[PDB]
Parts: sequence; structure tokens; C-alpha cells
Amino acid sequence: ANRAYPYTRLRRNRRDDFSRRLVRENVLTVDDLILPVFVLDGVNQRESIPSMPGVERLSIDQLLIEAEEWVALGIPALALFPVTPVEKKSLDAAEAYNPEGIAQRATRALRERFPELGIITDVCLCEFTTHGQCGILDDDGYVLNDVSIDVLVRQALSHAEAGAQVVAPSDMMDGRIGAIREALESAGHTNVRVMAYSAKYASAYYGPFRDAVNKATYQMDPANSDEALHEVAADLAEGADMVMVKPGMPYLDIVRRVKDEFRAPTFVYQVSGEYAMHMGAIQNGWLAESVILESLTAFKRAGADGILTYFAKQAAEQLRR
Amino acid sequence: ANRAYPYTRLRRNRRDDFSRRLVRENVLTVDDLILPVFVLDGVNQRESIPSMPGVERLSIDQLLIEAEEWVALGIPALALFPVTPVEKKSLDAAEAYNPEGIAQRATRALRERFPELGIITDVCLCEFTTHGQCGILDDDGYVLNDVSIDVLVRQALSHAEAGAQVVAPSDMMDGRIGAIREALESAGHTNVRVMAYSAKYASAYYGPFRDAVNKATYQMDPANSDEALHEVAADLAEGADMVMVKPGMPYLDIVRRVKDEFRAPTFVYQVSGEYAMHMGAIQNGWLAESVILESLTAFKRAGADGILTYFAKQAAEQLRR
Amino acid sequence: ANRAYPYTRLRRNRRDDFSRRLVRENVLTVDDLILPVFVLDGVNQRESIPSMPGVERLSIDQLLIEAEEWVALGIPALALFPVTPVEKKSLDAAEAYNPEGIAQRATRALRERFPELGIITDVCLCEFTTHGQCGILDDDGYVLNDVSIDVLVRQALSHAEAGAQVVAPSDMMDGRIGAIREALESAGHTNVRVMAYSAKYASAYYGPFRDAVNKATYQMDPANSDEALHEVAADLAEGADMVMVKPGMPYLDIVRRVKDEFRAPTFVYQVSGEYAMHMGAIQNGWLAESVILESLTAFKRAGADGILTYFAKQAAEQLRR
Amino acid sequence: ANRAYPYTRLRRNRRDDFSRRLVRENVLTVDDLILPVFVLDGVNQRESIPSMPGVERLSIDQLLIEAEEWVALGIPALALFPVTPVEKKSLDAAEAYNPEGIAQRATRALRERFPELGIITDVCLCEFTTHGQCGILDDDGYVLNDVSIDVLVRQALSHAEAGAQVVAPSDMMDGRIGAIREALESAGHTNVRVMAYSAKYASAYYGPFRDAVNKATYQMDPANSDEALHEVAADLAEGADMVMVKPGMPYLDIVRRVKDEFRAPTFVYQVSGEYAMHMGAIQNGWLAESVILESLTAFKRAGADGILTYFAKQAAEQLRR
Amino acid sequence: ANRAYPYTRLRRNRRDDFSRRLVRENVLTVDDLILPVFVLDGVNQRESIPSMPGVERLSIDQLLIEAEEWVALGIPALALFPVTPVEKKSLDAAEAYNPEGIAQRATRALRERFPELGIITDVCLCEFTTHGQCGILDDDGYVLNDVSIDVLVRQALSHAEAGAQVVAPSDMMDGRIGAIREALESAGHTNVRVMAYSAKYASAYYGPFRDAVNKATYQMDPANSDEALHEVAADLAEGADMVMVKPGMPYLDIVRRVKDEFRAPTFVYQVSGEYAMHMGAIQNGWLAESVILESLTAFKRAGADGILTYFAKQAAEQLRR
Amino acid sequence: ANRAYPYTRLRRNRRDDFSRRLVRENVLTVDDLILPVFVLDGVNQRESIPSMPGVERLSIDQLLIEAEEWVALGIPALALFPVTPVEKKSLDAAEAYNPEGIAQRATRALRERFPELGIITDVCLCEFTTHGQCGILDDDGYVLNDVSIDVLVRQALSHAEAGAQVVAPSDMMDGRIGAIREALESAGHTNVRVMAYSAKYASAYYGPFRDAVNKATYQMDPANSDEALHEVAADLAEGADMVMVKPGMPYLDIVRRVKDEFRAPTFVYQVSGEYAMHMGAIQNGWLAESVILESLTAFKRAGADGILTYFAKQAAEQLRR
Ligand SMILES: [K+]
Ligand SMILES: [K+]
Ligand SMILES: [K+]
Ligand SMILES: [K+]
Ligand SMILES: [K+]
Ligand SMILES: [K+]
Ligand SMILES: [Mg+2]
Ligand SMILES: [Mg+2]
Ligand SMILES: [Mg+2]
Ligand SMILES: [Mg+2]
Ligand SMILES: [Mg+2]
Ligand SMILES: [Mg+2]
Ligand SMILES: [Zn+2]
Ligand SMILES: [Zn+2]
Ligand SMILES: [Zn+2]
Ligand SMILES: [Zn+2]
Ligand SMILES: [Zn+2]
Ligand SMILES: [Zn+2]
Repeated sequence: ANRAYPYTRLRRNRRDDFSRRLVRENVLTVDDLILPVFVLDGVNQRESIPSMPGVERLSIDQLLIEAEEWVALGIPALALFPVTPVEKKSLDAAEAYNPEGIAQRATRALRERFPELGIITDVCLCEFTTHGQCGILDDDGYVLNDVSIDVLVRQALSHAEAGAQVVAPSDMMDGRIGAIREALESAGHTNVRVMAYSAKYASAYYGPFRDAVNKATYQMDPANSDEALHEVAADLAEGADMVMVKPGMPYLDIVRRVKDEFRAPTFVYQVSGEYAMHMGAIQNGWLAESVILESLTAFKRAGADGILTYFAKQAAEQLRR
Repeated sequence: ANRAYPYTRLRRNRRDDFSRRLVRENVLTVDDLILPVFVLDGVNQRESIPSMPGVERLSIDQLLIEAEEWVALGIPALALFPVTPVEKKSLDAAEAYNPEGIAQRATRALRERFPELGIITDVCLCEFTTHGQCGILDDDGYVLNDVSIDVLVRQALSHAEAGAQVVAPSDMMDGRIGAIREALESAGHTNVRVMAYSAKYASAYYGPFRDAVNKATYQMDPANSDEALHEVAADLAEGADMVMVKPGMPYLDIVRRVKDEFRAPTFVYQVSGEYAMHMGAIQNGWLAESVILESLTAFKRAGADGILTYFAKQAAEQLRR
Repeated sequence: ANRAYPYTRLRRNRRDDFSRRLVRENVLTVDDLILPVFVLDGVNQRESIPSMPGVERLSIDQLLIEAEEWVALGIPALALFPVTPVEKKSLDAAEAYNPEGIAQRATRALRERFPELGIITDVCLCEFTTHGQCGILDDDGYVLNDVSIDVLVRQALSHAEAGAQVVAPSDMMDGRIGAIREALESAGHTNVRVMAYSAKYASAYYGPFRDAVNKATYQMDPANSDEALHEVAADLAEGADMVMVKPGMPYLDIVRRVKDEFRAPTFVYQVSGEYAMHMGAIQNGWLAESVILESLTAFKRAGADGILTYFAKQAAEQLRR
Repeated sequence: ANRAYPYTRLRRNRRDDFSRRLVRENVLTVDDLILPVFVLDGVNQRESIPSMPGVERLSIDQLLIEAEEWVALGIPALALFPVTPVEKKSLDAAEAYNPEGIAQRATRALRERFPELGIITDVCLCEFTTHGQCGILDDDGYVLNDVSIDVLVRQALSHAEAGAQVVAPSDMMDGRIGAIREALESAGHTNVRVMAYSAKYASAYYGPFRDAVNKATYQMDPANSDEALHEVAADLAEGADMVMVKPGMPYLDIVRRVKDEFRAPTFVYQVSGEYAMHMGAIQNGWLAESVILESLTAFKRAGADGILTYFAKQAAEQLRR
Repeated sequence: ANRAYPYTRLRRNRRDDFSRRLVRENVLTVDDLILPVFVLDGVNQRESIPSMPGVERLSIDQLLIEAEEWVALGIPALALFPVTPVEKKSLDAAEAYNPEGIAQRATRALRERFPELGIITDVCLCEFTTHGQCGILDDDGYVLNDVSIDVLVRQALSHAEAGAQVVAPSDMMDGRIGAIREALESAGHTNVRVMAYSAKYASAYYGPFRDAVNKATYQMDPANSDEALHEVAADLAEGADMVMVKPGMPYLDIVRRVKDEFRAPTFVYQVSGEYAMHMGAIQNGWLAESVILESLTAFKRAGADGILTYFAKQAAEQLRR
Repeated sequence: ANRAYPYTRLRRNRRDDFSRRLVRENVLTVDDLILPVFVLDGVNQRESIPSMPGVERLSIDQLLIEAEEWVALGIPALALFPVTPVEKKSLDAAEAYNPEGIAQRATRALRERFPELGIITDVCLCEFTTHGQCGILDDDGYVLNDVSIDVLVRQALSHAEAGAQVVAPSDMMDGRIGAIREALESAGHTNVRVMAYSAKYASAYYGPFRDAVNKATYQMDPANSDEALHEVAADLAEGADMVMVKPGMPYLDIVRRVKDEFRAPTFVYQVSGEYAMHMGAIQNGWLAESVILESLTAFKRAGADGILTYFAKQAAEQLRR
């Protein structure tokens, strides 16, 4: 309000650590972190991912072991991403709802072993189709909206039955949130949260995910911002408990507008390519390790309530010290 | 959007600790706490304050002893309140700017031993006038505005000279922020912060401070909210680095409006009477100790960047667990 | 608008009582007060509450006597809180809807004796369950949402049948307002108001209520503010005539945001622990009695239309003089 | 939110007096009333005003008699309007600043007898010029702006010297607020309030004031609303402590906009013609007496902090019941 | 934007008629006027109304004659108010929907004679009940909401059948707009407009209407402003084509807020008592005739699209000249 | 609110002329029109402008003849554009401030014959420089800002001296409004209005003006909208009484934003090319004459207070019917 130099010098609050601490507008805590993890079939399996240095795909027995540390660090939740054996992929994506699928078995195992740990399952067909699209194809190769929802609903129900506290539809079909919510309510899964991937973009930043585990007709055009508000509005009306933006850093303006417009629990995914970029630069000595906390603090400043990040264990370790 | 039961059940996020953690909107940290402390003239002395159970007036040697632990707990700053010997009070309030006054001695001692600890001095005449009004009286007993500013300016300079990083005018004279800022700038105290008590009310909640250590013509009417915004706007234009509301909990609506309107560093004082009423109830077994963190979290939720609170040590200890 | 010292001196309107009166932004009146009262079974019963000095639990005959003064003072309404005999508590909470329960008998007695006095009954199961939770438990000890609503509906209907003009659901089940409204409308209770406890927090300030008469899965996290707006929006859509924030003082920022966002009749509960805090401090001589009116004026300034307060009789007496 | 019949029936809160009381948004109190009064030159004289039934011009002795009752009723302030003897009018308006003029004598007399009663003097030349324009005329009959300010400044100082707490420039010269403020500050009248007639319209509702006691080049076009906001902004920047709209009821939309835009102390004048049309209709039996309180409540609802009204005594009497 | 004297002198645009005309923000035209008219049974009947000087009650033959002038003046619409013979009043208000009632006969006669003239009929039971309440009473003397709607629906249909282009429900029952709209749509009266009396206050300004032709449980409390927005929102959702505030001048702040919030066609009624007030003062010589156009211009400035005014013929005459 | 078909049918208000009239949001009146006119040096001369069919350059005697009818039609003001004889142009533009230049002679002649008619002179050098740029060129052919202001100031004073009520700087030099205002104030031309061409674009729509009578370094880029708000803010702060956008129809969005942002008197120029394209199409039989009123109504709807238009006579004639 009519602030002018030299009466106002914004450097004064910057002069000392104590005053920078008092005026600091945002903080990252371990309550903000969600750890995504790639889950293998089998026993005693651990696979390094070349394009995501430091991240490993884990069979369920190994996941249970590593989760001991994650829980001890106070990380609130995991987001599970199964790595489907290629032979179990099909046109109808039926493995998506197999009670003995990787995601379902992993969920039951973690829910028994660590009852307070949040498990967020991935509701999508892309790791179950032979073609790798997020839904079922018609005879022109188009991803059918409503037919795909029918399969996503079965999948979500199977995750709820396995004990997941949160299902996270990452498919970008229109209307899927309401369809899934209706099915959960009808089946008695009253308190299963739905974390909608509301504004999920058709992005180049997904590169490394493929190595861990057309799209422009469902995923959003990177150019568009207003459209993300309409996407989130629909998902909230349809019953989502949380809404998500993906990717993350390249979309912090979207996080900001979404938080400002709806004042709802807003989440963001720091995707594989964001992780890879940062880690490559750190390893090369081009960026200091402090960039990890800075990247995560950005999400908080931009309005996120929680962050899906492959840095979650390291960040949690740094935060505790 | 159009969120409606049962598609929207706001209890889902409440169902488990992990989700409550993920969606929690505010957190209290040690970086938010400012510890006020009453300082005595002598050596190896403490006094218990009857109307503030658990709070002690401390001689400077005892202040340095207790500050070692405050610093270890990570408390960023102290607010010093001298307890002036009655023999040093006067109509002209000259003790306010004595280079060997309690505040100035305490400041030099703390700046030397704990160089990173913030020291916020109190710029006001009420502890230095025989009558205890915050400024100089005319012959009808009205508190003169501009004559009082002249004394306040000298006092503020004396604090800067003693090494205080922040001076906090608590007097509610009109225009004093700008006068003090000009004086600091002209004397080369470029980086001395001014924490304005901007919206300071004429309140019954100050009961116990008089024990620890006319008003309606300068302090604000408890009925008034819009007026607080005009007070803060003036102080920001006059060069304040931070602005404060006092009292605190009884005025959380004012905190909220002030933060929302100006988005400037906004502080709040949980005053003596607020401390006493909480502590009295805790000691009677009427409220759990958890009320302390609840009361301080309220300030964060209401938009405060920092909190002057007699519970700062107790809070810092609890937060360290 | 470009107001600057010394052209603008905000002390001028403060200089005299007459001008402070002319610019005073808010006023407390007896039209703003609701008196909560604890009601005992039996005849000629009066019980002091150690943790709420000055408040008595009253059998219905004694309540009728005391209500003579309350009505003569112009207090518009009472909020009734029965003290259920321990032997009448059960798993199914059936006493909640007993036409011969304390609340129902008290309502009929007051409606006959004082036809213009508002009676606000408490719709909740916590004073009727053996376990003291606000709803019915499942086999995991979780408070079931929709099953509890069924009982709350019967309770609300029983209160309407007893002649209550207002029912006030304090249970924090999702969707209960709409369920209760639907039931009242279907039964012909067209003009029975519903005063929703919309943003009711899981708070330490409830201590003394227990002596007068888990929760984090239904009552709100003190940290959360945006969430309160979503709570109130739902209750207004579901048909509430009034909406309430509880507790009070520690949540004045919430009152302010709720009034600003919805422009609906907004109420606030100055809870047992707030009363106890203030009264303890007054009795100890730490705060002047004037703090009572200041506390209540705060609620008006923050945007409340009415206040549930155990100070209502004393405040009404002070206001009349 | 999405409030819809029959879930929402806005008549429920209307059903009973107690609920209408609880939700009532505004109230009129005595603290809102300013009583205008026409003051004569002589001794033991009153005159009935034909076009304002029930209002009397009062000599100063009679003014002191009536003020005893105004003070007893708790009316905070009077607005004095002298009735200048024709022989004292002139082209230079010099009687405006005569230390023994009616206004100045009346002010001294009231300040001495009733020290707590606010006195608001009228700063304008229209009762002092032979032609009755509010400023000094040039040779073409245009009302000169800055030449008129010089006289207005002298008049305002004379009022301050006589002890008025508030001076109220009613002239609608550009820039006069700042000129008067500067003069007051430079003369040491630090605390004299300036109540600007900010949005004063060229209105037919002034009919009866001329009986009681060119204009379109200074007073505002009744058609214009946005222009009123610019007028008020200038007066606030120039140092006004209060701002006023005149006339009143015919301009309630302007009151509302002005309060909403500036959130400053906002006053309204229910002018002679508004009084006369109400009083005439009441006397003819065409409107009930209750219309008086209704008209004044309108001002409060529209956002006025205070009301200059010829009904102030009658209102205060009714409010005291 | 930083406008300051003397760079900005707001008197410059006021200096000459031409510039005042160029900047004039609002204009009144005959397209804004609706003429209310009281209609008698019988032939060759004309009755002066003592409390509304210049207004006559007219039998239908006389109405047709006078309407010649009104149409020639360009007045767009009449609002018809029948004066029901006392013997035709009843408990069931059945005369309200008599195809041979005054309003119905008058409507058919005017629709035939002047096909382009708008006819707005009055949907309410108060001129048809023996008791004069706007709806049907229950055995406690309360105006039943939904039972009254059933009769209002029959009335509205009868007006549509008679050829009215607009029906204007003035009853203040909850939900009546949607009920009437549903009935009109079901019956094929697709283009019959509904002009809701949305915010109709329980006012003293209605005095003279009674002579031309309890309420607090349906009509609004004069104190309330926010409530008017909720009233209008419901009426727009329920299908109103126009919304109305009544009374007029004493509620211009309400007109302003309603226009600003909803941007819908907004109408205002300058009621009998407003007409009487002004006319009495004009006749007495207390106000100039120019007050008529000023009063009407106020409504435009406040945001009204049209005005129901007993001044419509005189205003139209003045506008044309 | 939630307006939905078929409860809401927006065609109902469209059904009849009377209702379209009642809800019509904007109207054009004669008071909105400013007539631009090209003025020749000689006597008893007119010239037809090839690129503006129907518009004539007029010698001053012929201007006085045509103005009699313009005044009779009620047109409030003319904007004069001299057509400078080539022999009077120069690098220093000195003819701009000649007391016997065309503009000055025309102004004196019109002020004398038609004292109530507004005269708006054109403050710019483009009709006075040999090269036709709006300011003075440096040796590289850049239009110098502040050197050009000095000439513009002299020109503006010459217009004031000739009696113009309004001067309208059309030059788009930075800072010229304030410079001209200061000069007018210092010379005693207190009431001379300054109509700033604030947002004047570098447009192809000026084609025909050059026939009638580099630019991208001063006139605005057609692509830019936010920049127009900054231009207007500066001009208002510098003391403009009115602000203008030019061209007009191609910039109606700018009109709307400017009115909405500043709520100041906002004017628009329908330039030569807009006139020519409309008139050409009307003459070819491609558009009806009704397009003229439609184009001018657009300006009103977009928020203009007044319109400079070559159709002003034709419009005024049509509006008089
Ligand atoms: K902090
Ligand atoms: K979190
Ligand atoms: K007041
Ligand atoms: K109230
Ligand atoms: K105009
Ligand atoms: K109209
Ligand atoms: Mg979507
Ligand atoms: Mg201040
Ligand atoms: Mg709820
Ligand atoms: Mg002004
Ligand atoms: Mg309604
Ligand atoms: Mg410019
Ligand atoms: Zn997918
Ligand atoms: Zn002090
Ligand atoms: Zn409960
Ligand atoms: Zn005057
Ligand atoms: Zn009626
Ligand atoms: Zn030019």
C-alpha cells in the first residue's frame, strides 16, 4: 500500500536468518509427501531403472521391506504402479480387475503389514492393454469413453475390495469420477477416497515412466489453462475427494489457479521425467542436492497440498535432519 | 463445484490419519514463534508474576541463561519488555532513550552472546512515564501525538545503536512509523526492521501486563474492523517491514482481513490475559495442555506469519517431539 | 484512498466518546444472545458445575422458574442440553427419540409456559450412547454415517413433535441436514428451523462440557479453514436456515469467512472451555468483568448474527443497564 | 449455496419474533443520530418553520434548554445551522468568520454547558452571502472555487477556535477539504474532525431549507453515481475523517456504494424535504408514525454510520422504549 | 486513479449544460414506466382517493377511455389492481380465479382494445380474502404456504387465459414462482412472463393502498439486505422473467445490490405512500414539481429497468415535452 | 441464479415490443453525440470529401450556418478539425498556436453565436507540420516527445484564450495531459476541460482522414489491450476530465474495459474509415440505414458516455422522430 523505497526496503527482512524464518510464506513437511513405487511380480526381484537413477522396481516382498523405512520416516502414503507381465496384457484389459493382479496383491499385503499407511492405487487400463492406451479401442483405434469407464469401475471396485483407502483414476475419460463414485457408494465402499487426475496433460515429461513399467484425444493440450478449471470443476461435482495436476513443475501455474479457484485438496505429480532431469543434473555436478527441496517447496508455494514424488524418501530424510 | 452428498462425503478425508495429514491446510512450526520476556534491573533475580502463572521476570544474567535453551529450541526471536524501576520514571519519559537503560543493556548482552537470535525492542513510553500512558501528557491529561513521537524516535534510535534488529512501536500514535523510519534511515540504520503494532485495541485482555511490568483516545475500539485496515495501510506506506494485531485470539478475524487485504508479513500478539486465562484453566484441570498448540495453530490458520506468545518455550518443546 | 498522516490522523475520531460512538462499526444487543442450559431429570434439582463457575444444571421445574428472568431480560432463545441418566444410555441411542426423554419433556414444558421463547434442541446421539460418540458404531468402532442419520432423523422428529421451533444437529455426519429437512417436510413440520453445526471442530476447548453433561473422523481438524466453506455450502444446499461455527473465539476467522462467502444467518458457540477460561480469570482478578462484553462484541465484529453463550444472562443484564 | 424450495423456505426464520430477532441484519441505535438545529440571533425566541412541521428555529438560550433533553436521550451530536440576520449578509461573506457570529456563540455556549456533546458546525458561505450561493461570485455570477475556499478556511478556523469538535464543509468546492485540513493542522487544531459533504446533489429535496434558514455548477447531477465515488476518494485523500451523502433516502444506492468502496465512516443527511414529506403524510393520517424508524433503519441497512435527521429526538424517544 | 486537486477539479464537467449532458450517467425514458391502476366493478365509476391526490379508481369503461391517453404517451404497460366488492371476499379466496372477476374482465377488455399495451396482473389473495392476508389461514391464523400456492396457481392461470402477457405474484409465499411457472408451462402458456415480487418488505409505506382498494411471517424485515439476494436468487432459479423490489425509494440500496449481483431485469415499485408523500409536499408548495423526475431518475441510477409508479402519466407528459 | 430451460425461456421478454422496451439495457440519446467538422480557411466555400461521402469541409461562415441546425437538433458539442493551407505548415508547427489560425477563429465565432454549444478543439501538430507527424521531428526523423509537448501546450493555451470549453490532445505524446493541465491552471483557465485521446491506436481505419484534412512509435499497437488501461490511468492521474478511445467500433472491447476499470467519463471516436465503410455500404444498397443507430447503440452498450461521429446529424434527426 504505497510502499516506496527507501521507506520500504525489501532487503530488511532478508538481512538475517531469523527474520527470513519469521516471514517465510511456505514450508515443506513429510505430511506433504506421497511416494510412487513400481511393483513387480515374483519374489526377490529388484530392478534398477536406467532413466531414473536411484529408483528401483520392487517385487512385493521387497516392497514390504523397503516400506519399513518409509513408514519410519513418516511418509503418509504410497502410490502403487504395477508392472504388468507382457503376457497378461489383452484387448479387454481384464487383468486390471483381477483380484490376484499385482496391484491387488500388493495392496492386501501392505494394508495388513502397515495399517496406518495410505495406499493409493492407479485406476487406468494402460498397463493392461496390449496397445498401451488408457482405455478400450474401437475399430478406428479411438479410445472409447464409456466402454472404458465400465472396465475402470470394475478395477476401482477390485482395489477397494483389496483394502485401498484411495483409488486414483489417471485415465482421463470424461465422467469417470462420477461413475466410479456411484459404484463405490452402491457397493458400500463409503469412505474410499477418489483422487482424480483432473488436469493430466499430454506431455513429453513422461518419457522415463515407460522404462519403469492417440493420447491427444484424452489427455490435455499443454497450451491450455482455462480448460483445466473446467476439468477440475466436473471432478469435484462428480465426487472427487482430492484433485491432481500432472505433470508438476511444468504446470505450477495450473496448480496455482486450481487451488485459488476451488479451495479443495489439490495434489501434483512430479513425474518420471522431472525426477530424471533433476537427478541427471545432480549426478553430473550441475545442480546441488538442495535443488530437491527447492523443487518440492515450489509445489507448496504454488498451492499443492501434497506431492507425488520419487524424491519422497530422500526428501523425508533431509527434512528429519 | 456442485459438491453434493453422497457423491461428496467430507468425512472420507477425515477417515484416516494419513489423509488428514495430506489435506491439513496449516501447520505451526518453531519458525513462527516470538518469545516475549520481562526484564529486571538487577543481578541473579527472578520474580514470579501472580497473574501469569509460570512466567518470570528475569534479570539480564538470568535472561542469558534461559536464552541458551530458547536458542537451542530454535526460537527465532525475543521481544524484550523492561520493568523500569519506579525511581527512573518521569513526565518526560527520558529513561526510554537512556543508553544504559534495561532494554538497551539487555539488547547489547544478547546480540553479543547469541548473534543469530532476533531481538525485538519495545518502542513506547508507558514503562517510562510516571502515569503509565504510552505518550507524553499535556496539561489536561491528553496524550499528545507529535510530542510523543519525538521521544519515541530517540528511544528507537537508542535501540538501533544497542544493536536491535527490530524495533516495535507499541504506542498507537498517529504517524510514528514514518517518523521512526525516517530517523533510522537518516542515521544509517538501513536494515533495522520496524514491526508496527498497527491494529492495537483498547482491550480488557491486557489485565495481567500491568502486574507484569486515556487509552481509548489512541488504542482502537474493539467494535471496529474496517478501521484496522486503514491503520495497517498507513503503517505499510510509512515503511513498516511487519505489521501486528494485538490482542490476538479475540481478534482472529482482524488477522484474517489484514493478511487477505495486504499480503504483507503479519504478526499477532497473544497477550498476557490470553495466556493467563489458558494457563489458569489448564492448571485447574479444566482444559488439556493440547489447547496451547490449538490456540497457536488458530493464529496460523487466520493468516499470521508469526506469533508473540508467552507459551513459546512450551510450544517449541512440544513441536520438537 | 491515499490517506496519509498528518492529513489523516486516525486518532481524531477516537478523541471523544461522541465521535467513537458515531463511528462504532458493531453493536451487541440482547437480540443476539442464545442461552445454553443443562437440564436434569427429576424435581427440585440444581447442580453447580465446578469447571463452569456460575452455571447450574437444572431440573425442568427449576428451569421454568429461571426462564422467567431470562424472558424478562429479552433473551430470544434457549438451547437445551439434556443430562441423560447413565442407565438410559445404550448402543442404539433410543433414548434420543423417547417422547418422554428430558429434552422432549423440557421442550413441551417451555413451549406451553413461554410461547414466544425460542427453543433450540440438540440433535445428536452422544448424550445417549454408552460410548459417547455422536453416532452409532460399527464392529471396528467407527461412527457409521448413514445408520446414525436414521436415528438423528427420529430424534429431530421427536423434537418437532414436542414443539421445538429449531432443531440443531451437532453430530457432524455428512448429509444429515438434508435427511432431517426431508423428514421434517414429509411430516408436515414445514416451519421447524434447522440450525446446522456446519463447521464444528475437534477441539480441546470442550473440556468442561463433559462435566456439565474417534472424533477426528467426523469433527474438523483445527488447522483447516477452506474446508469449513465446503461444509457450510453443503448445509445451505441441504436446507439449513442457520449455520453455526463451534468453538467460537478460537475460530473467529472462520466466522468471518463464512459470513463473507455466503451472506447467510451465521451463528457461533462460545463453548464451555471459553466460558471457563474467562470466568476463572475474572474470579482471580486477572481480567475485569468488561471482558465479557468484549468477548461477545468480537463475535458480532467477526460477522455472527447470534451467539450461544453461557454468559447470556449476565450480558443481557449489563446491556439493559 | 444451491438453496432451493422446499428444502429452503425463507419464511421459516420469519415464522416467530424470536427468530426474526436472531437473524435481523441491522439495527438503529441512539449512537447513530445527529440532530440538525436552526439557530436564531436573539433571546427567548422560537420560530415555527411552515415547510417543516414540528421543527423550530431556536435562540441560543432556547437551544441550551432543549439540548438538556437531547443529551439525556443520549444523542451524540448536533449539527448547527445559523439563521443569519439579513443585515449581516454581504458579497464577501465576512460574517462567516465573525467570532461573535451565531454559530460561534452557539458553539461556545454548548461546549461549556455540555462538554461531552458533539458540535458539528457548517462550513459554507450560503447563509452569509447576499445572493445565497455557497461561494463568492465573480462578475458573471459564477461561483469562484479557490477564492471561496479562502473564506471557507477562515470560517472553519473560527469554528475550531470556538471549540467545535467537527467542522462540516457543505459547499462542494473542489479541493476545500485539503485546504481546510492544512489550515487546521498549521494552527494546531490537530483533533478537529472534518466531516466532508462529499456527494452533495443538486436536488429538489432541499425545498424547505431555504424557508428554514448556479447550483448545478457545483452540486452533483442526480443522474450520477460513479462520480460520487470519485468525490469521496478525493475527500478521503485530502484528510476527511468522515464523508457524507446528501440528500439521503433518494440516494441510498450512493450510500451503499460509498460504504462498500471505501469502508470509511459514512454519514447521510435526511434533508428538510425528506422530513417535510414524511411529517406531512403522518399528520394527514396517510402514513403511520412507524415510518420514521423504518426510514432511519434504511440508512443503517444501506451502510450509513450516522444520520443527520430532524427526527432525531422523536427517534431517540422511541428507541428508549 | 491518483486523481488529485487541482489537476482534477470535478467542477469542470459541471461548468456548462453541454458537458453535464455528455457525462450524465443515467436517463429516464417512457420505456421505463409502468402505470398501476385501481379498477372498480360497474359502469361509469370514478373515485378520488383522498390519500393519493390525483389518482382515481376507475370502472373498466373509464379505464379504456383513460388508456387512450396512456398509450398515446407511449407508456409500455399497466399493472392492474382490482377493487373487490366486499361481498365477494371469502375464506377460500375463490373470486381470485373467477373468469368474470374484475381483473380478468379488465384484462380481456384492454387486450382487445390495445393489443400492444402490456398488461401485468396481480397474483395474490389479499384482495379476495375476508381477512386481507395474502394467503389462506390455518386454524392458528397463520398464512399457509403451500395451500395458498394452489390458489395462486389457479389465479395466475385465469389471468393467462384472459390474455395477460405478465402475471406478477405479490404474495411472498415461498416457492410460488416455480409452482406458477410449472403450471403455465403445463397449460401451454409458454410466453406468459412472471414478474416476481422478490424482495417485498413489511412496510409502513403501504398506508394509502388500503384506501385505494401477520405480514411479518411472509413479507421481509426492513432491516435485512443480504436476505433479499437469497430471495431473488430463488425466484430466478424458479423461472421468473423479471424481479421486483417493493417498496422503492426507501430500498434503493436493495435495487442496487440486486442489479449488481444478478444482472437480470430488475423492477421497483414506488408505492402508494411514496406517491402520497411526494404529492402532499408538492401541493403544499414544499417541493417543486421537478422532484417527480428526480425520484424516478433515482430508480434508474440505482439499477432499475422499470418502475411501477402512480406518477407515470405526468412523468410521460414531462418527458415528451 | 440456476436459470434453466424451460422454467427460464429468454424469449418471453422478447415476445412483445412492450417487454423488449421494459428490459432494454441501453439507449442512445442526442446528449451522447459529438459532431466532428473539418473547417476551411476561406469564405462561402465547401468541399466534398471523396473518401467520406456526405461529409463536407466548411468555411467558417458555412459552419455557422450548419451549426444553427445542429444546435436546434440538440447536439451538445462539436469537435473542430482545421484544414491548414499548405503555405502555413512548417517544421516548428507554429501555426498551431496562431491566434488567428482557423481553429481559433472558428472557436471565437461559434462561442459568440452559440454560447451554450460545446467546442472541443484538437490539440496536435499533425495539421501544422510539413511532414504530418503529430509532433516535432529530430534529425533522424523520430517524433520528439517533450519538445512536442512544449508546442502542444502553447496550442492548448491559444484555444483556451479563444474560448474553447474543451481541448482534446490527439497527439499520443507521453505526459502531455499533465503538462497541458499545469499550463491551463497556471494561466487561470480553471474550467477548461481536457479530453485526452488516451488509447489511440496505429490503425488502418484512419485512411480517409488524410484526404479530409513513424506512427507506431507513439500510437498504440492494435494487438494490445492491457496497455490501454495503463494509458488511461496515467491520463486520469495527470488531470484529464474525459478519456477517449480511437478508433471506435474495432476497439469496443477497449471501451468496455476502460469504463469498467476506471468508471470515468469515457468517449469513443467512430473515425473516418468507420464512417466511410458504413456510408459506402448504405449507398451501394448493401446495408440498411438502420445500421447507423445500431453502430452508435453499440458504443453505449460497450460503456461510452459520448461518441464523436460523422453521423451525428443523421442520428440526431432519427432520434428526434
Ligand atoms: K514463519
Ligand atoms: K499436507
Ligand atoms: K453509530
Ligand atoms: K440479532
Ligand atoms: K450522455
Ligand atoms: K426500459
Ligand atoms: Mg475430466
Ligand atoms: Mg496508526
Ligand atoms: Mg457437514
Ligand atoms: Mg469534492
Ligand atoms: Mg421468495
Ligand atoms: Mg499516454
Ligand atoms: Zn493410463
Ligand atoms: Zn505503551
Ligand atoms: Zn454429539
Ligand atoms: Zn451552502
Ligand atoms: Zn397480497
Ligand atoms: Zn495528430
